[PDB]
Amino acid sequence: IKHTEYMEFLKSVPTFQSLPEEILSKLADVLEETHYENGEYIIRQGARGDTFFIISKGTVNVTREDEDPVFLRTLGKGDWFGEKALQGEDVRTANVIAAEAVTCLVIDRDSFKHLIGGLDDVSNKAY
Ligand SMILES: Nc1ncnc2c1ncn2[C@@H]1O[C@@H]2COP(=O)(O)O[C@H]2[C@H]1O
Repeated sequence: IKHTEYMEFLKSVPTFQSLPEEILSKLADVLEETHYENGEYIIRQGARGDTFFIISKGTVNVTREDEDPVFLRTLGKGDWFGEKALQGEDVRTANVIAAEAVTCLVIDRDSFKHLIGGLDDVSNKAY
């Protein structure tokens, strides 16, 4: 049941909407569904990371020391984050904190580097 749910969800995300269905299937098989509550750190700035996150429920706040924290933006269902530590250096460039009950579909580096990393929408992500 979860497998089909994951594939339908991934398809609905514009970044992933055009992937071959077998690649979507592989992603659905390797991802880990992870749950957070309000105020829980998902990512800390300056940590070293190896995971990519797709939000399937809730919202998160992104902040950065750029010594007090500054608010960058809020991300929500269908948005994703954590790609910068998978591009070149592995350092996290911002904090990501749950703003309510959150579900993320988590993709590790082993799968990301084959199935997602070649996507321009991810590799050339502007901000
Ligand atoms: N200015 C910003 N606005 C929104 N998201 C950001 C910003 N800077 C970094 N991020 C996201 O926060 C993530 C923190 O970990 P990564 O650097 O791996 O990937 C980062 C991006 O997904």
